[PDB]
Amino acid sequence: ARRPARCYRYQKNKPYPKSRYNRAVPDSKIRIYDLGKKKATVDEFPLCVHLVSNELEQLSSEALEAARICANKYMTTVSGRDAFHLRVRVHPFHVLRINKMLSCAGADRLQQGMRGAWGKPHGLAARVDIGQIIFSVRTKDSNKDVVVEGLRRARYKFPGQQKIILSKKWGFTNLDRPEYLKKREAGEVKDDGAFVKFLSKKGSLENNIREFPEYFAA
Amino acid sequence: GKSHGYRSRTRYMFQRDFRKHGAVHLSTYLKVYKVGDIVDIKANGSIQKGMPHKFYQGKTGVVYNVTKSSVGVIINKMVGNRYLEKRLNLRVEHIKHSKCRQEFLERVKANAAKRAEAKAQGVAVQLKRQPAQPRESRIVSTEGNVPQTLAPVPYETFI
Amino acid sequence: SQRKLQQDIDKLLKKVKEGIEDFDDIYEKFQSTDPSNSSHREKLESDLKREIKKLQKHRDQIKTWLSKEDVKDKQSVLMTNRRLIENGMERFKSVEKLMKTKQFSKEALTNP
Amino acid sequence: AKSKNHTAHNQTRKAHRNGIKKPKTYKYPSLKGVDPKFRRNHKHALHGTAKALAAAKK
Amino acid sequence: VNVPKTRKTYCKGKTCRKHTQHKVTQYKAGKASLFAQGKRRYDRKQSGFGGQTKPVFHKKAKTTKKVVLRLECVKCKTRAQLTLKRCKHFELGGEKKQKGQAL
RNA sequence: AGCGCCGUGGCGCAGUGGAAGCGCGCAGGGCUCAUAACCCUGAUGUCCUCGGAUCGAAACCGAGCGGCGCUACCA
RNA sequence: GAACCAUCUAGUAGCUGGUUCCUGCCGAAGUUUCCCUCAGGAUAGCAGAAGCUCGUAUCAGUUUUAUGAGGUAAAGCGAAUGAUUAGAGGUUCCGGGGUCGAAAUGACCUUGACCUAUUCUCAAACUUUAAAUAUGUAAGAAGUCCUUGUUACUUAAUUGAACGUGGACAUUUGAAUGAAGAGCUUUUAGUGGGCCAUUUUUGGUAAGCAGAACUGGCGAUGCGGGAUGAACCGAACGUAGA
RNA sequence: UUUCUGCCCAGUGCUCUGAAUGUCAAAGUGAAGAAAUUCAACCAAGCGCGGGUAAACGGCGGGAGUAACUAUGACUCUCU
RNA sequence: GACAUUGUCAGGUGGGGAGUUUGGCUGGGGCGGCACAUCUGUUAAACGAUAACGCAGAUGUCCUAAGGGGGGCUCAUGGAGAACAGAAAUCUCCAGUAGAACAAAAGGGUAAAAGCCCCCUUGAUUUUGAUUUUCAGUGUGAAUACAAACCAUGAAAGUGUGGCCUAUCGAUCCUUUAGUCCCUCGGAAUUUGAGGCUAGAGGUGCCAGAAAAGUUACCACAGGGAUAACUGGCUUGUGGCAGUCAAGCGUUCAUAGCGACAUUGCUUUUUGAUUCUUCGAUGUCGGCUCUUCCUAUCAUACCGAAGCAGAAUUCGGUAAGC
RNA sequence: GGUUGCGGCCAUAUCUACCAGAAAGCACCGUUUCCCGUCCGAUCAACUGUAGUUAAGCUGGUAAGAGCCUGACCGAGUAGUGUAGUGGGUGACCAUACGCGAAACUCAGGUGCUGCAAUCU
Ligand SMILES: [Mg+2]
Ligand SMILES: [Mg+2]
Ligand SMILES: [Mg+2]
Ligand SMILES: [Mg+2]
Ligand SMILES: [Mg+2]
Ligand SMILES: [Mg+2]
Ligand SMILES: [Mg+2]
Ligand SMILES: [Mg+2]
Ligand SMILES: [Mg+2]
Ligand SMILES: [Mg+2]
Ligand SMILES: [Mg+2]
Ligand SMILES: [Mg+2]
Ligand SMILES: [Mg+2]
Ligand SMILES: [Mg+2]
Ligand SMILES: [Mg+2]
Ligand SMILES: [Mg+2]
Ligand SMILES: [Mg+2]
Ligand SMILES: [Mg+2]
Ligand SMILES: [Mg+2]
Ligand SMILES: [Mg+2]
Ligand SMILES: [Mg+2]
Ligand SMILES: [Mg+2]
Ligand SMILES: [Mg+2]
Ligand SMILES: [Mg+2]
Ligand SMILES: [Mg+2]
Ligand SMILES: [Mg+2]
Ligand SMILES: [Mg+2]
Ligand SMILES: [Mg+2]
Ligand SMILES: [Mg+2]
Ligand SMILES: [Mg+2]
Ligand SMILES: [Mg+2]
Ligand SMILES: [Mg+2]
Ligand SMILES: [Mg+2]
Ligand SMILES: [Mg+2]
Ligand SMILES: [Mg+2]
Ligand SMILES: [Mg+2]
Ligand SMILES: [Mg+2]
Ligand SMILES: [Mg+2]
Ligand SMILES: [Mg+2]
Ligand SMILES: [Mg+2]
Ligand SMILES: [Mg+2]
Ligand SMILES: [Mg+2]
Ligand SMILES: [Mg+2]
Ligand SMILES: [Mg+2]
Ligand SMILES: [Mg+2]
Ligand SMILES: [Mg+2]
Ligand SMILES: [Mg+2]
Ligand SMILES: [Mg+2]
Ligand SMILES: [Mg+2]
Ligand SMILES: [Mg+2]
Ligand SMILES: [Zn+2]
Repeated sequence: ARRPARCYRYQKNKPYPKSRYNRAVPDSKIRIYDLGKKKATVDEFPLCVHLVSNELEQLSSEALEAARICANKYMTTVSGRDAFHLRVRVHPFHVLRINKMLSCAGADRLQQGMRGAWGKPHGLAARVDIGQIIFSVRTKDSNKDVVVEGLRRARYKFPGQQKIILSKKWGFTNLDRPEYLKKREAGEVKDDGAFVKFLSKKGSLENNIREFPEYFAA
Repeated sequence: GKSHGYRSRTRYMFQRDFRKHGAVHLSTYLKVYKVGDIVDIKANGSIQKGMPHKFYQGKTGVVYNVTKSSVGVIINKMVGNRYLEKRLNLRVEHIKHSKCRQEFLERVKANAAKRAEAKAQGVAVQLKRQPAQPRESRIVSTEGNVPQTLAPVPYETFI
Repeated sequence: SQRKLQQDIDKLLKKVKEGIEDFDDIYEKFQSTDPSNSSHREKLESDLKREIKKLQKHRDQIKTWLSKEDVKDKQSVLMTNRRLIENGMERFKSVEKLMKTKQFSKEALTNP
Repeated sequence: AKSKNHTAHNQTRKAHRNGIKKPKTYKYPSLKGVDPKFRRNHKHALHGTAKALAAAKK
Repeated sequence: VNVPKTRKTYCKGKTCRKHTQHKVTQYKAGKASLFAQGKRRYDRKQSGFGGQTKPVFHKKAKTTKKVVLRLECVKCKTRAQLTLKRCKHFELGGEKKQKGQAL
């Protein structure tokens, strides 16, 4: 009953989010955005692999959910349930409209045509750009050959062209591998639930020494 | 239906600003306007009386009338195929002096000083402004400035 | 057509007026029943109940008329007819509560 | 039988054919819209100036 | 709305020419007289065969009328008129609003 | 698809800003050998859901859910 | 579904059709407002004609310098509003569970919220910030400076305001470039169905679809090219030669 | 031909009654006025009020529950 | 028998008859709606302007204070406390850039206030002018800044010509009111009456403003392809067909045969959408008849695969010859 | 240079936590007959400058402080954008030419200046 994705592939309209002017949308089909060992620490999974778009288009929420399930199922079966942390770095906020016309015989007798053609919400999509990351998965270096295959399998569920890029960053951080290594050999890193907080030269020295005491123990 | 009120589409135009809300400072009331001054129009949302219409925001005009708390300004409005003169009575909170006019007056008195000085010597003042002329010759040396060779860089992801 | 509308306005107004009229005689005969005739008392109650239900229906139509229908002239007489229907309604309510209350029920025994 | 509602096509060409004349300005503009208390005094001031110059160069 | 029965306002009565007290009433149109020239012309035109010869208004659209106050200067009995905006309910009797009272 | 109505006790229904009732059912007692009928009483509600206005409503104004009825014509 | 004949009668028509010689010059509009207005008119606009006052200027679909104004594109959310992912650390004299419990302003653990510091993604009707392009004004003689005259305005006041007298400052007279004459008036035709292309852009799945913005075009226009074509590319046309 | 033509006069019409605080034109009557004129009262028919009439026009219900299997509902309740 | 009748006025009845009318916009018309007079935000592309039956909403009111002036105070909320008293009664302290309130829609604006409380008031007044918006630089509505008065408030400077600002409304003719008690009734006077001048009200919402019900399947005229109902053309949502991927089914085994969640296409034999051609007519459903063309092959020819032992069957290829 | 009165620009001036403050000045402070105002001489009013105190206000300083402000050849000539092509690409879009050109980010620095009058070891 749903239209094909080629009717809403391209960013033709302005962003149309759910707000106090919509008030009646269908909820998104994709609900889980982080999966795998999402509670893993930062230095557990150094390697980060991105499935990144090469088109300026719209990815449907159904396609996102399907690609998520595909990559999750494949990597959990042939690499273990807790060997990766996958994160979907897009969120479907664009609301797709449909002007539903009657499909019966003699529908023109009661259709009114293009008069009052403003559509009704029937879908949800995420507007992506050139070089916008869709999926990001962090693992150890022993999992690269299979997370590449998982993202390659998930790529079939998306329209357009996507590239699989091995990032030079340590996991889901913004630091390179040796920069993070020389930062973590000293005590200026301090782990969080899944991410890590860093020491800055700014701020109160009392709290800076209360945290990160190993860096100050010089 | 359609809506074209006196303050249509004035939402951001008549907003005050970030962090200078409240009352207006006293220099706006202490400034003195004379007939023939050149003033810019910028409406103040805090003062609802004597506001200009949205067309005249950022317009520059000439004072023709001075009242108790307001100023008469003459604007040239483009209507159809010609300009019309429009007389506006605006409170002085929406009005500031044009800086270009006074900077021209300083240029006038500077040119007067130059002419009055060099009339005693006859040295051909050349009081007109001139555009940015093309730069003339020069000899640049390499002592401590040996040229450093550059090359285009290869492609890299940088993510 | 506004003509057909105001036609049915006038039709309902004359129906409301004669309904008020055959409510009021039942009311005064209820007050003059000679209450020994309890059967006639209950008959008069159930008889004015039908009239006030008819007037209640007319009042709902007047409600819809004043809400949506663009009566355009006769807000005054529609409102006065509505006020008469509701005052007859609380008259019937006083009557019906007066007969529905029981002589040794708790509501009677707390406060006369 | 719908039709075109509104356009501004060709209007700037029509205006710039023989168009955008700036209004002619003059020495001594019109004193209407000026404060009447200013005009009522300026009349007497001008009259006294004319009488003084006439008595000077009589 | 509520308007007081008296009001101190200007009176151009050629002796006051100032703010005096005024007794405020409401203006009624008064009986349209016969022997007005328009009424005579209308009767002459309506007489005979031809039926109704002038338009008669039907498409009523207003619900209200502008109220007009007739002010009576208590000194010189000069009468003035002033109109207000359209109101559905109108009142001269002064039942002043009070603030800190219960419902 | 549009328009209009309706949604209240177990069932059928009333219900207007100071705010929940009618009838039949249901429970207790009485009368009767006993059961109905009859007599004396008592209890009974997310007022379709959600949000807002109001000092406050089931009522006023919005979102849907559910069920009805009217229109859907000219070839 | 109101006969025929003659007359009123050349009935009226915002509607259809037609509208008769040549050459020369200029040359449009499908837009504004109003109308029982939407197949039409009036009005302004575009155009012609007649010219009139003067003689290089009280100009310019342009730039520069100086000075304003704006809230779009972009950007942002460990900045407000709103939406939204994931954990971490905490707080319960104060959410719901169980456990040790007689309970306790008691204890342990589970789950929800509230706070703190982080983290992922967003906004036509969100925003601190904020362009490019467009846009207003000024760049002097109707100017500047000095002196002192008028007033019934104004000031405590010959204090100011406005307009002045007299005197001085002239060709670099106050940036560039160009001006093909500049300015002004009267009268009147036709038009008031538009359409296409680049770019911006709304509705729509889309449309040789509908509707807007700027500019250029076709209409009204032939010529060379795109085989062919109203719009595209090139270039616009007196008759001929190279 | 035969056999029958049920219920409804609330509505719309049609028709019967007129003692009347109903409405009620012209003419006429009274009062005021200097008069034109104004205001009263009276005020026929008709409307209005009150009856009849459907072989006049016409119209002639809705929701629940219920019988030793189920179904249905003779039966009951309620709105009308 | 002075009643009928007849004549003239007056009231009633009177589609039997007469005359006329029976809006506009509009992705054809009708039904629906008002995009018809207006207001806020956005569309709107950073001056201004800017369309659609675009989006989200609102107006035909309300207020003697909810107007004007002055004075005093600070709001929403949160925390900590105090008998009955608890989640919410009243009181006290601290924090609190406004997270409150300002009649209403939304958007601006406002903190010794524009909010809340208190005091006094009528400037929501008079006389006409000028200016801004819509714009033809017309009107109407609304608004702005002065002048000449008379006032209010405040110690005073000052502020005040309705609502903190952006909407909240109405010509001619006629009627009526107020003012001047002024002009005229034309042979001359007085008094009624009437007509004038200046300023308002009574209303036209289709809101620059006719007084207005239907039907035509008996129909007519002028026109229209500016405008529908066939085909054709663009498009392909819908219909139909074909793929790619592979979670699973197939005992076991993703792919013999299938194949979910997704995603890419093709077609014009569906139905839509649109209105380009045709309304000075292209004869319009189906059937009969007859020819040709396409292949996306039902059979037949030759082959490949199978969860093809044979038989039967299924998938697929070259193939439109028949 | 400090302080007071009146200010201009209105955070480089604010906020949070501490520390210090000669002199004078401000301030807290003492009283209720009078004018005046409150439930309450708490605020407001009046009187005294006497009884006292820098405790607070106020001023200044400190803090790898928050915030704010300035600058950078820090990001970045990046994003975006005017103009041009019979440029590329099925398209989406993207390069190139002549031009303009951000914001966040990062780093560094700073944390009121000043006017008129009066007064002070
Ligand atoms: Mg069709
Ligand atoms: Mg601004
Ligand atoms: Mg105002
Ligand atoms: Mg047109
Ligand atoms: Mg339109
Ligand atoms: Mg006569
Ligand atoms: Mg007659
Ligand atoms: Mg019992
Ligand atoms: Mg019994
Ligand atoms: Mg003829
Ligand atoms: Mg009209
Ligand atoms: Mg034509
Ligand atoms: Mg500029
Ligand atoms: Mg904008
Ligand atoms: Mg953006
Ligand atoms: Mg930014
Ligand atoms: Mg945010
Ligand atoms: Mg013309
Ligand atoms: Mg014309
Ligand atoms: Mg043509
Ligand atoms: Mg050409
Ligand atoms: Mg070109
Ligand atoms: Mg040649
Ligand atoms: Mg019968
Ligand atoms: Mg009958
Ligand atoms: Mg009947
Ligand atoms: Mg009579
Ligand atoms: Mg009678
Ligand atoms: Mg007829
Ligand atoms: Mg029409
Ligand atoms: Mg704009
Ligand atoms: Mg107010
Ligand atoms: Mg105040
Ligand atoms: Mg106007
Ligand atoms: Mg004044
Ligand atoms: Mg008159
Ligand atoms: Mg009027
Ligand atoms: Mg109109
Ligand atoms: Mg007819
Ligand atoms: Mg027909
Ligand atoms: Mg028909
Ligand atoms: Mg056509
Ligand atoms: Mg298709
Ligand atoms: Mg399909
Ligand atoms: Mg067609
Ligand atoms: Mg045809
Ligand atoms: Mg033909
Ligand atoms: Mg033909
Ligand atoms: Mg043929
Ligand atoms: Mg084949
Ligand atoms: Zn008087």
